[PDB]
Amino acid sequence: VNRCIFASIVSFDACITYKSPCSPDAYHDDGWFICNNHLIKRFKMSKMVLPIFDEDDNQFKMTIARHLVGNKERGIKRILIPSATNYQDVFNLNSMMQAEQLIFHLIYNNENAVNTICDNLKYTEGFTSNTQRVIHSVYATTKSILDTTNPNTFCSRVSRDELRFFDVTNARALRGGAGDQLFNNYSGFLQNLIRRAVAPEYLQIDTEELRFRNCATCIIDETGLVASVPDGPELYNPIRSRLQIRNVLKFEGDTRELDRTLSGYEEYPTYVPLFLGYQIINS
Amino acid sequence: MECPFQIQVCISDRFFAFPHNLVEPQSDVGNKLIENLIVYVPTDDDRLYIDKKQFPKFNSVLVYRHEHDVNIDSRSPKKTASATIVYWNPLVPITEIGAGETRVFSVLLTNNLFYCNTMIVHHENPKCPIEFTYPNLRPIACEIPLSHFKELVESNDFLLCFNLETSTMVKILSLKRIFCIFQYRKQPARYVINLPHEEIDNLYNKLNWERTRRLMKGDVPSNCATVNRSSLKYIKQAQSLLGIPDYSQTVVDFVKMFQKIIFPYQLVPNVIIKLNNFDQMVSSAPNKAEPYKKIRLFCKNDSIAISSSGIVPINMPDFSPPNTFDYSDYANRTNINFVTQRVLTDGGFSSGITVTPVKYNYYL
Ligand SMILES: [Zn+2]
Repeated sequence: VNRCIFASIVSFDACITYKSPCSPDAYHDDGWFICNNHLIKRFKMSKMVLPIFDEDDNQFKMTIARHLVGNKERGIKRILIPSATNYQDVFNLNSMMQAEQLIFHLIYNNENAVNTICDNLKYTEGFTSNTQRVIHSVYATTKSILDTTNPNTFCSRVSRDELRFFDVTNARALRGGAGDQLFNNYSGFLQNLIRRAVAPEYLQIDTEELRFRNCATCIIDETGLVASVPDGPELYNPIRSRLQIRNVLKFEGDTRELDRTLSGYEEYPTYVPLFLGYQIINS
Repeated sequence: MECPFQIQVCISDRFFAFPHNLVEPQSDVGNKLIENLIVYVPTDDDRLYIDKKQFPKFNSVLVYRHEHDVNIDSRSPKKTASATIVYWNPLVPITEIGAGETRVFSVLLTNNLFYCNTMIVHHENPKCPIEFTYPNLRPIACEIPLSHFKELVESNDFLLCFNLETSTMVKILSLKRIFCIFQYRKQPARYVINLPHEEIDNLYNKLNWERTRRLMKGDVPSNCATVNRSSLKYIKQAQSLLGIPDYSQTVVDFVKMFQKIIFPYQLVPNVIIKLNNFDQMVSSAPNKAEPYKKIRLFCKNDSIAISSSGIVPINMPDFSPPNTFDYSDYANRTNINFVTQRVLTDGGFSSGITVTPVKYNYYL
């Protein structure tokens, strides 16, 4: 059994076959329906887990992700996700394969263009072939995910009790503003995935309000998600796996064997976590 | 149990909203009016809709969530006339009563309320609503009534939910309220519910008990109700085997369609026969294997009736023990066998043939 959307996608033709497919994580049941491979390849993120204490070592855990964007890029580059306003230009879909573009327009409910292409394809041999069946199976998957819950049960409960304020931690950060109000607008698949991706900075329960970071790592965005600090210069993001200047004015640093002395000491990681506002919970 | 003496039940579906008007200050003998009044509700949430200003008659009004105590539990509740008491849509038996006769105003007859002085002030709502299931939609919170008020006026396509902890009693209550308000509504809106629903079919059976309980004193409404799974799938198969101009077509459609033709053939459609057959209980009833519930079917001015098993004369036990019996000089095994041999020979058939002689009830 496999459930990554990209694993569900199949090539229209033998060439451009989906080699480099979804990893084994596609089989797994995080409920994100996306291989971390494709999360990288399309969004510059890597999923992670936050362990949590049930006031105890007794297991509690929550999914998270790191972004992969470098410190120096601005604008479109920083945009992690688009709106329906701008997804077309962000993706340059015509670069992407027609099935990919199809799927994206389904995600944005551009039914006009979607069915226009469908109507053109109808009598094409490649679409009298079961590609139509493929697409309607992805439609059934969408139904089974969203109409079952995402804009339905999940929207209902999120608008009934345990909302997260996806909101500015401190009102002086007016650049963030009430953009949480825009969370209402997106397709329920996207809203769900966003909620699953991003942690709050806080949780309230009858057991106390818990503060998981001092200061927000992110900001809300005018169209779709954009990696940026709420304040100041962007914090340094390192990156892991041409006629350019690459000066690094390093300290001379003759103190060799540093790690051979220090390696026992804790090797503090650096990758950027994700925090936003307040979750609320009853028991 | 029973209702303790000096308590009365008023049912009204309208009581789904609090009837602020009706209540009057109780007084003891000697006209000792009790303007102190206390009211009890399923939840604190109920209080948020209820307005002190509506009751100038009283100087002192208080409201609390009910909680089922232990130590006062009694067939005869404690008495405290010093304050008027009211319970509104109460769930569970009450251990304490106010001045004079206490009264409760509720939509729903709990079993606790059976052996009770009761009034209903009922009226028929003609408009049966409907469910629908597709697998645009209005997300309706599964409990709060007025959160979506006027949305239930405007739309017809209502999604429903529940939280995991919910008391089944609360579920029933909310569903009842929704159905009442729908029956007040002017068009048959469509239910949609996101639940495993097997327990919902159980709760439907509960509703059946409830409606019968009401009918013990009720308006004998022609209230619509249906088996919701066995029936459901069967009718779906029926439509599928037929042409499907509307997969959404209501059962009652087909029902009436057969109604058009039953009388001219004076005999029972297999659809209706399978109905009252494959219900768990109201049927041939695999609950207890009770085909004995044969239908006697009658129409205006008839001298005769249509049983499950052919025409019958009126008001008699379905078949005479005496008859022009199926005398064994017919249905002699030997003859049957011979005929069968003939038939099988001619057909060249090796297997799958069985025959049985017909039999007759009152009439031939
Ligand atoms: Zn994938």
